[PDB]
Amino acid sequence: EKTPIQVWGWDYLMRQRALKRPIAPHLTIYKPQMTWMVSGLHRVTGCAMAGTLLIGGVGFSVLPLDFTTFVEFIRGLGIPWVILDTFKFIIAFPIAFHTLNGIRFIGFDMAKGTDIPSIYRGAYLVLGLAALISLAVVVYPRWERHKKATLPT
Amino acid sequence: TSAAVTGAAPPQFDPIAAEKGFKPLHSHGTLFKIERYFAAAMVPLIPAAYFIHGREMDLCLALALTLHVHWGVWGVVNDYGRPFVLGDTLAAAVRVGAYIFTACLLAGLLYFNEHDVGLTRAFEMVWEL
Amino acid sequence: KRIKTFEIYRFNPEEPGAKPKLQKFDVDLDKCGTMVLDALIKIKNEVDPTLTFRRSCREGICGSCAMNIAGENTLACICNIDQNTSKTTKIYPLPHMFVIKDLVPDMNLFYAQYASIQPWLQKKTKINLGEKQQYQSIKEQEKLDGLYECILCACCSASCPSYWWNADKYLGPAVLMQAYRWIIDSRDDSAAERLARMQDGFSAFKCHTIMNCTKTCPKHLNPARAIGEIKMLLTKMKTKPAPLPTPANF
Amino acid sequence: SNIAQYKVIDHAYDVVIIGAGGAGLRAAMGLGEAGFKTAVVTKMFPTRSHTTAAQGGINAALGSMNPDDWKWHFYDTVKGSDWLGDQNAMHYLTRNAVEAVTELENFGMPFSRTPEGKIYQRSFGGQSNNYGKGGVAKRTCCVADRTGHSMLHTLYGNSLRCHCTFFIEYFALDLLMDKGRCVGVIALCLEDGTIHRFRSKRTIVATGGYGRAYFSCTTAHMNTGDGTALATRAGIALEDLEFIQFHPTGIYGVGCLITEGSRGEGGFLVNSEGERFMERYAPKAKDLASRDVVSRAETIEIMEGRGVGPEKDHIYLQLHHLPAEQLHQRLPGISETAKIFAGVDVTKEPIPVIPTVHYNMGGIPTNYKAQVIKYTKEGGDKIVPGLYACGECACHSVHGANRLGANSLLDAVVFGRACSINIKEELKPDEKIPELPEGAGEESIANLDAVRYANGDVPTAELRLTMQKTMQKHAGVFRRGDILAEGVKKMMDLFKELKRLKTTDRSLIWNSDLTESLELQNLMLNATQTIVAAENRKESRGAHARDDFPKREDEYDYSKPIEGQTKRPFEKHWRKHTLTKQDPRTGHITLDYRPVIDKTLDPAEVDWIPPIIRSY
Ligand SMILES: Cc1cc2nc3c(=O)[nH]c(=O)nc-3n(C[C@H](O)[C@H](O)[C@H](O)COP(=O)(O)OP(=O)(O)OC[C@H]3O[C@@H](n4cnc5c(N)ncnc54)[C@H](O)[C@@H]3O)c2cc1C
Ligand code: HEM
Ligand SMILES: COC1=C(OC)C(=O)C(CC=C(C)C)=C(C)C1=O
Ligand code: SF4
Ligand code: F3S
Ligand code: FES
Repeated sequence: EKTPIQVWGWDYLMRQRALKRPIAPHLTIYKPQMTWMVSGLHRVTGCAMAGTLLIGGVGFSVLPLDFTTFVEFIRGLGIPWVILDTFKFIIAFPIAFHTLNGIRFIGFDMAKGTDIPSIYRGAYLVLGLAALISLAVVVYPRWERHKKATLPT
Repeated sequence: TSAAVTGAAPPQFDPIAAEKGFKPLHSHGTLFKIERYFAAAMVPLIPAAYFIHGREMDLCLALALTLHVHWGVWGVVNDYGRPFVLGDTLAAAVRVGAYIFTACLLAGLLYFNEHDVGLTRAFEMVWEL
Repeated sequence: KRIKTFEIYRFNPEEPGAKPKLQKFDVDLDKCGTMVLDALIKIKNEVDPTLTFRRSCREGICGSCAMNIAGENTLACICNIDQNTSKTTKIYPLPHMFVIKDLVPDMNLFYAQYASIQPWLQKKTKINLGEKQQYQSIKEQEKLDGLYECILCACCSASCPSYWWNADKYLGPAVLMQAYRWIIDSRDDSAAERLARMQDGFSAFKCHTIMNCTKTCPKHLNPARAIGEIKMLLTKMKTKPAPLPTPANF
Repeated sequence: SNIAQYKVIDHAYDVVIIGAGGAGLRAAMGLGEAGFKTAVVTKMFPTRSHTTAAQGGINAALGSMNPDDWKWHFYDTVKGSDWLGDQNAMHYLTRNAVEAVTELENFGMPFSRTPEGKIYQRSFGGQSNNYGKGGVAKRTCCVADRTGHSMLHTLYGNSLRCHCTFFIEYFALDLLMDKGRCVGVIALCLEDGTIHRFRSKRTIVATGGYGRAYFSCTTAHMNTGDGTALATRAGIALEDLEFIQFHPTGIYGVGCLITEGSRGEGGFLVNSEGERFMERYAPKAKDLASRDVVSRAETIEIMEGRGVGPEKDHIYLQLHHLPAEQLHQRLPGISETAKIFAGVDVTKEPIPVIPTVHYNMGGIPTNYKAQVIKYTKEGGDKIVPGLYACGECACHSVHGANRLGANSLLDAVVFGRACSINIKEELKPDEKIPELPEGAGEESIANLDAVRYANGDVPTAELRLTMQKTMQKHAGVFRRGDILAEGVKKMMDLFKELKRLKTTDRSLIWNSDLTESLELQNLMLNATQTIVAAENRKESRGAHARDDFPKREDEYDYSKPIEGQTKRPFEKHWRKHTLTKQDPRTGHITLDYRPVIDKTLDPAEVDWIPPIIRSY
């Protein structure tokens, strides 16, 4: 059930489609800026994760394959540790990012930090902490594994 | 020549007319409030699930992600799947499809917790590589 | 000579099977004013009189010349030409608006939505019109700064992807801030009813804090904040204060 | 209609307002809420109108800052008008100024405020207390540096609750006349090329000014004088067109207004030898003298090599001595405009400025009830049935020979409102919407088509530019009999070149080549009538200053004592309104002269103000 202005708004669109008028370009011409790129990223990541939990939870459910065989499969491939830790950093970033940036947005929802320097600072903070926390959570067990492999006792 | 036809007022939203026959759409915002608090609640939940693992966390990730992704996908559907672009029935269809998404997401998550390693362990094993 | 090149979106509806195009125009930067609008006027006047666009003021107050320049939504009349002559500057209409011709977009949904908020002073106990001034403190009317300045140019609304997708249902940043403007006005009695008009899930709540509106506003205003403020009010996390009382002398 | 085909659409309204600035919207409100079926025709969306650029304020004796009397404001208006103003109309203006402004606030206009919570008021050029005797007034009610923007947005929004029906981006072509009566308006719709005829009992002209007839002005590109051209084309003589306000401080290179509020707040002018020269030109009122006076002083300083900057051809407005807290609360608009157009921080540096074309006290003549008039020596003032006019396009005449700052937004609202008051009072349900004559509007379309397809060898933009340059040179701050007479030659030739017009865009949809070519047709009428009137006026009064007739020529010599002299007859003094009557085809202009109305509306309320030597 729409408001009166939403009803009018809808008749406008039909009126404009009936008039065969073009739509002025947007995405493909609007300058990329750290405002909407990051909203981009927040939505891509949020969805890319939601999607992964669907392809996975239903994938491994519906398929004969089990997750343990899938892990051994990829280990059997003999991939270099660096590329494996990159795939790991790539799994972490969307969780670190979307999580951090999601509190920034709840700020915005409460009219907080909405000025331009704040907008732009909190963007770097969020963007940079995420890159940090992800690199932390991946390089930490691998550094402390190479310890165990050679640590005297 | 001016042998012409009688015209009509151009299309104009009279907002006092509109106020005769409209009773406020029941509010949203109550729902918007819980959406956001919920997201806040999920803030500690994620660092916790870095440390504490096992089957009872797997259930909390499962409920909380499902219910959060529900609202998350409802927003993206109502953005890119609009009547103007899709037609009315196809748009109601992708709307319904958002419900299919939530329901299948849970059923797939519950299954994986209950007949496979589960969420926390699954992460451990890729990380151990 | 310092010859600057502009790529300017064209569209001529009266030609059949007509499609939009880009058109390149060269302009001697020393035969021309320092603002983009000057170049547009030059071109119209010398090269191509079919070049079509809105303008009126010359000082960035009317809001007629709103368009997209170097990718950003701004005013041509106060937007400096980038004198880097090697680079071409792209000039498109406000994004995602239906176009009538060249840089001139159909603007009537925007206006309609403006009327939707009832942008006029409402007093619950009716007052005799000429008789006296309503009381209002400085600090109260100072709440209107950042708000009453809006020239209704639509740069912000045409930057908001939420608005790009749902113009029919989402009121957009320009109109919402003017919704807010009549909400936090102490002299206005109908605060709750203004909110009631945009309670639903689309009108204000389709704002996804993308923050393009505040970034692009050529009058350096902040609609994003006014929207948060509506979200706080609308989720009952705040309320409008009450009018400070009118001293009995006054 | 001869080459192409035109879709004509007919409408039927009680009243039709041409224009949606302050004046037009105000009429629209009163009429709307008084139940009338009201059409608003405007060639741009109403917010874009020039009222929106207004900065400094709107005058009314509120007494927010100190005591005040509406009579002291009536006085100041009349002295400002250099006794060419009509006192009935100046009375009605100032009597109503307090109600009109309070109405604005009550409509929701967000005026800046005092600590007592009343409407803030600043000082402004040309105003005083105690009938000239007292000090500088504080009558000028503001919303900072953007009074016109607030006022226009308030009037627009409030128009939204009075069921007026807006026809936006509709370009008005002619009044629809039928044996001396106006029965509506014919216009072109920019969106879809349609031609529209509006039948209406009443028609109100509220189209604004013709500042764009000069090379440099503060006005909008849309100030093309279409409204006064509408009246010319309808067989109506215009009034006092030679009286052109040069606001003292426009920005030097660019034309952009800097408000008189700058000076009202404590800014002053400075020349090359560092002097606050306005102490010499106006010892009492200094940089707050009347606009005609202040622009002259400035112009002389240039001529006599005190001009400032590289070419020593402008002067400096100095605010940097004022505190930034005050510069921000009281002049944010200009602070920013100063930065953008002149690269100036106003807390540290001064703004390059120069007098600039700004207002038009001239226009369509009306009685005090805003009803358009024609005038013969023998029959006097005859109203034009069906037709009212207000705002800058009008000449009531509340400004006479020099408009006083903050009296315009004022005049627009007061006589905008007057228009609706005066129509509710007189127009009665008895009288029904007039039928249109056969062929009504056919000549207007014919002109449109002719212009639309114009073949010739002079493009509409060139002819305009030479009009604007001719005019800047010959009809500027200081005029002279020869320069004027040469000016008129070059101008009636440009009127001739009009038949050699080239247009190019042949569309009907949003063709602004076409409309700007109609705007040049419209501007030329205004310009020619402006300059011939100027050339003929062998006196100096208000804005209009003749180097070769430097004295003001009244029915007496008001420097001497009155009793003992004999009254000069009408034909040798110049205390009288100019009337220009122009044939649109040929361009031939003829002149008559109509007596000033000296009596107020009511002697028991206020006594008229006999002429005196004008000094600040
Ligand atoms: C920069 C600046 C600052 C000013 N500041 C002040 C101030 O501070 N205080 C003050 O008292 N005065 C000020 N003035 C003077 C004052 O603002 C104007 O004279 C006044 O606003 C005129 O209002 P109006 O309604 O008569 O016409 P405008 O506001 O000019 O509007 C004219 C209307 O007529 C319409 N129109 C014109 N031609 C056509 C056509 N052919 N068809 C259809 N519609 C048409 C236009 O579209 C527009 O809606 C200022 C002027 C300027 C330029
Ligand atoms: C851990 C803390 C998290 C917080 C605080 C959080 C917070 C938020 C917030 C506030 C939004 C609304 C933003 C908007 O409207 O654009 C949002 C959207 C979303 N979130 Fe999360 N989130 C978190 C984790 C996750 C996770 C793990 C997923 C995994 C699938 C997810 C998926 C989504 C999706 C799909 C959306 C919709 C995105 C959009 O509409 O652009 N979120 N989140
Ligand atoms: C999340 O905010 C954003 C959108 O939704 C509101 C978009 O649609 C888009 C563009 C469209 C797609 C399909 C990515 C961008 C870039 C964006 O940042
Ligand atoms: S807010 Fe800034 S951008 Fe949005 S309309 Fe008002 S002015 Fe134009
Ligand atoms: S760009 Fe759009 S979604 Fe929100 S804060 Fe600004 S309105
Ligand atoms: S011409 Fe009005 S803001 Fe550009």
